Amino acid sequence: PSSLSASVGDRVTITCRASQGIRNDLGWYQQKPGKAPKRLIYAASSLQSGVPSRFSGSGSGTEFTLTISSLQPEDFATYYCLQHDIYASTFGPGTKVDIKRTVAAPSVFIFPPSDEQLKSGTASVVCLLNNFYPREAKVQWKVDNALQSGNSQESVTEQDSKDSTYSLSSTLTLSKADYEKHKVYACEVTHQGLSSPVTKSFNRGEC
Amino acid sequence: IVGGTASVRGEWPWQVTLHTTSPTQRHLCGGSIIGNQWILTAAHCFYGVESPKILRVYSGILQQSEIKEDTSFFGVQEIIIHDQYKMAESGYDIALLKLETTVQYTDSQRPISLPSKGDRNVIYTDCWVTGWGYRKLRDKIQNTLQKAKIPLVTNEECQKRYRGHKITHKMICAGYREGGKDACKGDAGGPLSCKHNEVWHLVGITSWGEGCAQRERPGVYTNVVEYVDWILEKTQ
Amino acid sequence: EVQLVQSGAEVKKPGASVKVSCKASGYTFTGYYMHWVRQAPGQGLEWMGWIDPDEGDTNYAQKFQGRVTMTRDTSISTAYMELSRLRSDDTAVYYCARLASGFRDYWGQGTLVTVSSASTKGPSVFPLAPGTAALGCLVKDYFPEPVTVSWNSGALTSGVHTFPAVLQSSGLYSLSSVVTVPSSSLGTQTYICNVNHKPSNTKVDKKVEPK
Ligand SMILES: [Co+2]
Ligand SMILES: [Co+2]
Ligand SMILES: [Co+2]
Repeated sequence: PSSLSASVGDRVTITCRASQGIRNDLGWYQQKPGKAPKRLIYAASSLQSGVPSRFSGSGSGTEFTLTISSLQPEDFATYYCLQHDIYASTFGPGTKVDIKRTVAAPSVFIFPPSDEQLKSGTASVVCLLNNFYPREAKVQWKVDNALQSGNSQESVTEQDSKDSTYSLSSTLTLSKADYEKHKVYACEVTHQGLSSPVTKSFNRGEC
Repeated sequence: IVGGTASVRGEWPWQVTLHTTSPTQRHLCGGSIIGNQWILTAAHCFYGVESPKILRVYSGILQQSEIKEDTSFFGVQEIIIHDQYKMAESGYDIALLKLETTVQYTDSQRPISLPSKGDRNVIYTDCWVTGWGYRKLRDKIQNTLQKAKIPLVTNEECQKRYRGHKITHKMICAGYREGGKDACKGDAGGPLSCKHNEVWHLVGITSWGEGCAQRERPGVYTNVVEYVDWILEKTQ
Repeated sequence: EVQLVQSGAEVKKPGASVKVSCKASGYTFTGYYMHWVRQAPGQGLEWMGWIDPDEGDTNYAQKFQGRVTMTRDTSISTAYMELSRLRSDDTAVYYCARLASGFRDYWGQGTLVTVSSASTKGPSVFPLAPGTAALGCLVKDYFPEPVTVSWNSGALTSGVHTFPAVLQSSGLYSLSSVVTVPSSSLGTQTYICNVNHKPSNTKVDKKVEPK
């Protein structure tokens, strides 16, 4: 799976490989989050009805290429080839064409476990990295300055429809007993937009 | 083969089926017997196959279902791909297989004669494409060897149809204006055989096309006469 | 207009089987093969096979050979995909699609199949208490996907971020929804997250109050 950051107006070329035996039987598909894929090109180079002319395809030998001449806002999506060979058809890995907006550092927030959750016997601490770009960012949790691994999960939104930023949530899961046995809870964030790492923390009991 | 008919036993005695054994044994491509240890085929058949050791060549086959566990086959000692074939290009699509043992000639298995250097394809009005390939763009390998008669088209006409691709003199095209008869997937590497003066000649090797049997989209074949020198050099 | 309508979401135990249906309209069913394609959460498209609704022949990816059966019933324009011996990485959205070259493609709406030993269970909703302040809700320990989150019965959409669910080691899902607001408004606007988990018929409205 591959990622490509491009600007509105860029030309993009994606390459797929398949047997020349497919007799040009290669499709290119576009997929946006939450939706079924839509075919853009079939037979390597034929533009499907209803598809804009900025999309084109080419085949030569084992080499097949989708070209988007000048990207428009509605073209940011994940692109897949589908080759149809003698015994099986296969999707290529997926090229996500991301919107290359200006670098934006996350605004970081930390949320202690609620008393309601603590009362249920579990403790989740949440660190929110809001409205950043590019996508890559690193969160490291620390509990009384012990660096943690294996007890957190994180997820990332799709690029925002308005400002094309990402946001990330990381949750540190601890036992109630562990949460009470320790005092300082920190999430340390690293990101392109941040000259040095930002740490948000709290002391159990507030602050 | 699109729009074809079943062949009969012994009808195309130079036709072979090249099988891969990995991960499971099955038909990969056609080929032509051209001498007692030599199969001529398409280079592009060996994309993800490099090792000769995965190949089995079967001759005298009409139905793929004839090939059983204990059926005789030819091992392949060497795959000889033309030096100018590139995986990023469609041209120079020709290869030799050197067999580990010798084909024994019978009425149902013998070589097809090559065109002689300088021969001219415009001469041929009785050309046939054969193979176990698909009957339509998305289909399955067929059990019985199929045949279809298709007319050669001039290089100049064929370039007009394939504006995007460089159709050289080392390629030959064949097909009806209206489509309907053509090689398809799984037919690659097999012959385009033309009968002239009561003799069958190996005119083309099935190579590529835009789909199968479409209107104004002739199939493309490696033009064998332009490779006679290569063939003679590699086989001596 | 062409439409492909699939059957609804399924939950199955590892080792069980599932059978998804796909009903076509608006074209000649027997004219075009039907393909099955799946997509695991966050992952790429994976081709499974095709069925020829005319003659009934099938072709399956290597990966599914011996464990998948595609069938059809021509007179109700319906294709079926049955997958057996399910495993946890069979959890995916399954699509039927008409992908014939030289014509528009059409896709079903997709069918979520979740493969797990977990029992259907509604979430616990916990507050994430707060120029700009962030607040939210942790929607924890539910099964299966999906869950929907709104804020203030839908009146608050600006600055809302509902994160993709994660699958915890327990086999239950968790997700967070957050929103950034003006710090000033914390005194005058009530913030309520509305969580609906349809598989368990669970609706929670949780008021999220300042510290
Ligand atoms: Co000889
Ligand atoms: Co249903
Ligand atoms: Co409802």
